This record gives sequence, structure tokens and C-alpha cells, in this order.
Amino acid sequence: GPHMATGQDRVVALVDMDCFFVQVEQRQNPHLRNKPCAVVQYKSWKGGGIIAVSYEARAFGVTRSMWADDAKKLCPDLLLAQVRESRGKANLTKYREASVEVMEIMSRFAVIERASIDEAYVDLTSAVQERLQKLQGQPISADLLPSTYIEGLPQGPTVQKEGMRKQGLFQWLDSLQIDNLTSPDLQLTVGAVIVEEMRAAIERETGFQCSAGISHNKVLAKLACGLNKPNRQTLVSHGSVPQLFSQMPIRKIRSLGGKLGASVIEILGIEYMGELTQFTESQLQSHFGEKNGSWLYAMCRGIEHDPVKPRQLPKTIGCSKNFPGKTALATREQVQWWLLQLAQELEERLTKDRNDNDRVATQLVVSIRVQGDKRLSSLRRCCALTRYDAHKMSHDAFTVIKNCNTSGIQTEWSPPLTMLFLCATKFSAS
DNA sequence: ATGATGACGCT
DNA sequence: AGCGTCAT
Ligand SMILES: Nc1ccn([C@H]2C[C@H](O)[C@@H](COP(=O)(O)NP(=O)(O)OP(=O)(O)O)O2)c(=O)n1
Ligand SMILES: [Mg+2]
Ligand SMILES: [Mg+2]
Repeated sequence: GPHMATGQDRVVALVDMDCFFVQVEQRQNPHLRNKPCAVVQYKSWKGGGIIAVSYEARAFGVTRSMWADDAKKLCPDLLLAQVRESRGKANLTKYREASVEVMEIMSRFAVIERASIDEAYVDLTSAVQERLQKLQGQPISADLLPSTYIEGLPQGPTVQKEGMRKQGLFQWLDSLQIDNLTSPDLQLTVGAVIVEEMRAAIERETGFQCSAGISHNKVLAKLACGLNKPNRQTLVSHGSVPQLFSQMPIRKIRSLGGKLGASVIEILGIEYMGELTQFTESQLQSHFGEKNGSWLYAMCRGIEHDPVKPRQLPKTIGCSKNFPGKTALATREQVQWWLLQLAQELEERLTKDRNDNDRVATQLVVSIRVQGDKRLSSLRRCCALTRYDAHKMSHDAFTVIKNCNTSGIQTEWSPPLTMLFLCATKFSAS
């Protein structure tokens, strides 16, 4: 009882932009606003590959990874914006710059952890402490939570969505203990007030809408965020966890969407996260390892300790291109020309990064894929990154990979290359 | 023939 | 170091 920790020590939010690359293109081009529309890369192969989809287009069944020619069969009026192409490859600069707009606004509120191009975790524990003291001891109005859902409410003894949202919010607020500055539910509620402010600032200052989750840890905040996307935020309290997890497929929890989650399901013969509570910690560690077993034992009870790391900037800067099917690179000079294209984009990004962020990368990682292999990378080699010079980086990358060539000729490359990747890593202050 | 990314764990 | 998992 008195000594069982409940994982309620922190307030953590996750903010995730709604259909992010689409909103970037819709801000730029008002003709795309409030329309079914998608962002595509490489127009020549089947209209291009879809990498982002507006909610109007999702209603027709358009998804990521669809070819645009195929998406047009579901949604004949679908509008498209194409990713910029530079040096024969997709160039994601516009979306990285738009990401920086959002991450700089979030950082005014709390130190962030950049988790992807369009999301960040926030540890609001300290901001909440300070807002609680400024708040005297006065009630939190529903008006301060105009886009907040309380997961699991309403419950107990309306037929539209907004009606239900408010009924649940009313039940929550009506039962809150405001005189107790250490109540975790009160802390989450104040965290949600702050996230409303944060989301209003992002939309005001950028034009972009987003969703968010507010809970006691990263996994629950991430799960919470997706429950009422788009343009809404969701509070998942500790008390909401048993019911929420009772029908929650294991693969929906972050880090369990792959082979480990499949093995949890297969080895234990279960489907839902809540069902994990019936195993001892030792039993879970016996199947999945010490670290995973302890993580699962705590996570299925809503408890997780992974900190919000103070990191706003990516740790690596990389440039990648595939060469699928018949386009696989088969000669030495093809290989050199494309390494050079990659290296030129990398230099551009590295130089900008050194001026903006006062650091330099010191290691260059070169990765390739061979036709016939199975995996994301076939082979990775590093060397020193001592100069931001594209001809030197590309010459160096060739040097460290040039013996992967099984060909007995000089001018040919075998087995042909289906992917090249350059990645700058190991940053030092500058 | 989705692709272009990016963090982090195991060894 | 170099490989693999998981993720957007
Ligand atoms: N596999 C993926 C997933 C996302 N992305 C890019 C495009 C997306 O707009 C952006 C953010 O990914 P996301 O958060 O998973 N989805 P998106 O923001 O488009 O829509 P929501 O479902 O979050 O509203 O990363 C990508 O290029 N490849
Ligand atoms: Mg998003
Ligand atoms: Mg995201």
C-alpha cells in the first residue's frame, strides 16, 4: 500500500502535429486548404509515393505508402503537393524548417525532447508546480480546457461528439480536489491547461494545428495524443489505465509495435496490454530479458520512468537514396556520382547546422545496400569527418566501401547497389 | 518499386 | 565498431 509507487510523480505531454507535411503545403498554397490532399515524392513512378494525407483525404481511404495513381482511384479529386527534388533526390528542407518553427515555440514553455520531425515530449512537472501556486487554490474552469478530452469519461448514470467531450470534462472537473497541490489528477489538469496554451501559441504563430496527450509518462502521453486527433488533446489519468488497457492491443504501445510485441502476444497467449498484469516481474524477465521484463511489468500498470531528455536538435544529419529494381547502380562512376550528390546535400546541411547550432560533426558513416540482400542496410563503415567538403566526403565514402565490389572489372560494380546513405555523426561543440 | 529519414540497444 | 529494432 504505502510503499507501492504509482508512477504519478511527473506531468509529461506529447505534442504531435496534425497531417504535418500536408499542413506545411496548405499554409504555403491556400488552394490546398480544407481539401482532400496528400504530399507525394517522385512523380514519375505511379504518380509518386504518398508520405502524408489530409483528414479529408483519409475519409476516402487514402493512406501513406500508397502510390498516388492508386490513391486517385479512391479519391478522384485528391490534390497533391510534391516534395522538392534537388540533385535527383527528395529534399525535406521545407519540413525540417517548419519543424524548427514549432519546436522553438514549444521550448518557450518547457525544455523539450524532439522525438521526430513533428513531435516533442514536454516535462511540465515544474511549470505545473508554479501555475498551481499562482492559482491561489481556485477552481479550474472548463473554459480553460476547450479542446480537452478526459479519457474514460463521461461514465455512470448526448448524441454528438462535442457534447460527450464536455460531459466528460464536467465529470472530471466536478470531482477534482483543488485544495491539494500534490494531487496527481490536479497536476495533470493544470498540465492540460498549459498544453492548451502551448497549442494555441503554435497555431497562432505558425498556422499549424496539432494534437497532444497529457499523462504521467511518455508512453501514456503518446497513446493519449492519438486518441482524439486531429486538433484535440487528451488527458490520460493514472486511474484511467486499467480500463484503457483492458482492450488495448499490445502493439499500440510505443516500442511494442514490432517483433518484441509479437513475441509478448505469442509467448504469453494474450492480446491486450492489461493482461500483462497477471505475470510476475521475474516471469516477464524470463521471457523478454531483464530490461524488457521490468519495463513491461511497470508499463502494464501505467508506470514508466523514461525521462524527457533535454534535446531539441537531431543527433545525426543524414542523406539517403534508394535505387530500386532496374535502377540499381551497376558501374563505379554511377556510384561516385551519386555519393557526390548525397555529399553535396550533406555539406549544405552540415554548414547550416554549424552556423546555427555551434557544433561540428566528426564522424562520417557510409551505408550501402546490395541487390539480393534483405535488410535496411547491408553494410556500414565509418571514417573521419574532418572537413565540410562534398568532394572530400564523397571520395572518402567511396574509399571505405570500394572493396564491397565483388566485380573483377574496375569500371563495373557488382552486386549492383540498391541504396546509398551518408550520415554525419559524433557532434562536438564549435 | 514506398522512401527518406532518425534514436537507441546489443555485441 | 558494426548490426538490428523500432519509429515517423
Ligand atoms: N513513415 C512516415 C511517417 C511520417 N512521415 C512524415 C510525414 C508526416 O506528415 C510527418 C509526421 O508523421 P506522423 O506524425 O506519423 N503523421 P502526420 O503528422 O502526417 O499525421 P497525424 O496522424 O499525426 O495527424 O512525418 C514520413 O515521411 N514517413
Ligand atoms: Mg503528426
Ligand atoms: Mg508524429
